[PDB]
Amino acid sequence: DFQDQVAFITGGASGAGFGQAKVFGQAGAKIVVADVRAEAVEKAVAELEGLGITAHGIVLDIMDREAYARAADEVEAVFGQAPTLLSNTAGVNSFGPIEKTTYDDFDWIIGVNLNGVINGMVTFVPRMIASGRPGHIVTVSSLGGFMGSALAGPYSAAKAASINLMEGYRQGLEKYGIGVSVCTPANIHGLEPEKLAEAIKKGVEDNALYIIPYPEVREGLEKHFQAIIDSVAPM
Amino acid sequence: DFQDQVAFITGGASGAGFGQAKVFGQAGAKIVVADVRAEAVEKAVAELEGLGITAHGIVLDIMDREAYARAADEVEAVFGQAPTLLSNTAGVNSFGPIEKTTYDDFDWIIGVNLNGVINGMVTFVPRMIASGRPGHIVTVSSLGGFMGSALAGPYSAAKAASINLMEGYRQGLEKYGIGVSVCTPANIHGLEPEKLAEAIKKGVEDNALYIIPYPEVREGLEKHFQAIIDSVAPM
Repeated sequence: DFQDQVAFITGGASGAGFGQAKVFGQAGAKIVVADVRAEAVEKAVAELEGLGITAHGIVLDIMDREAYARAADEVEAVFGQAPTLLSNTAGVNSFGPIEKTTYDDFDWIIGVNLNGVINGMVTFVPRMIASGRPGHIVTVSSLGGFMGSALAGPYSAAKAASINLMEGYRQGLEKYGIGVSVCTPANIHGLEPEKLAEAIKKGVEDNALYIIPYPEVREGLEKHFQAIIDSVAPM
Repeated sequence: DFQDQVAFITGGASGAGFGQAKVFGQAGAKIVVADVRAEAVEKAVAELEGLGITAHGIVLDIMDREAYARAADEVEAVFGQAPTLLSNTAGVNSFGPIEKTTYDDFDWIIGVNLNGVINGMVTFVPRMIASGRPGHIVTVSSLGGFMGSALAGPYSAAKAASINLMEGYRQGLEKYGIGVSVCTPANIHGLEPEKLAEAIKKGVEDNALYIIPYPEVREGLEKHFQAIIDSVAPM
């Protein structure tokens, strides 16, 4: 079903990224695990190979644009083609009062959660297009991207951008047979990494723009959106 | 009504920024015009002084964090206090296919429309808090911040973040008597800079979170938001 697909997953050495490596892997995909923790990568790929998944490990900080370019080249060297599935899953956060936020807080958190995914998009989109093969791109953002917050301020803002940015690329890339989705998990008991992974794979199959496997958030989301609509000036 | 308020306006040498300088100025506010075009600043302040507004000009690229800090100091030197009104209005854009976007496109556009306003917030928020005076903060974002697009991709994403970020700071700063608003103009015939300026001043008075003086967009916004709500997994 995903046989002879190549999937490039950031933050794939853990959590939702690893879950995706596993779930896509079990469907037949060749996996590239891109993560910044060299030790965790090593482990993650051993464990994937243990499961009969063909998997390559790339230690990478997605905030480094030129290494991200080396990786992309590396992927073509190893598997003989650019990825046909890109997953921007790597994320980081830290909690505290939004007024107390510092430049380093911003650079780190905006860095991983927004600039990282831009780097992902700029690196791979032209290669995926030049391949002339169908493809797909998923970004795991966050429910916080739909609503700013006083304790996860920088994180929420970056996620709001990555959601909006995926909305854009969906429109741009449809003409290339490349679908685009954004997953917004509820991280504000809690959906397991493999359960979320299966939701994402389903969304990829369905070519869904939004992947929101949390029936419980609907009320809150409707409320937040109505508050905006109510703000529109009459008449 | 705004007498003995000090207002710091980015991109105030033109368009919606200048409109605000004028409208706040005519209400009694002392104005700081912060803009990157030294010539346009000079002109803008001459024209404000011509109108009986006390106005100071600061040539500034809001992407420079340390100059933004020099400015803030400069403001306290000139008017003897930190601003009691911050307006992050400076913006830039360029149109083209989102897949063709380049790093320089991203750095410039994310730079002004998001990083600029972060720099604005980090610089002034502590000073405004330390003043122990009531205050207010407005960011002029965009309607595109509510919905990603294939031709204004980077711009829309940055604006989505600045909206979300203001949502956050509103919550954080309420306990400090500092209100926060975000204005989202429809720039996707068109509302005049002074008309938008008056809408913003009203929103500041009303302490409104959202300032959306465009009755016509309501249908589209409701539609976009419903599409998201419809994506939430049953049950």
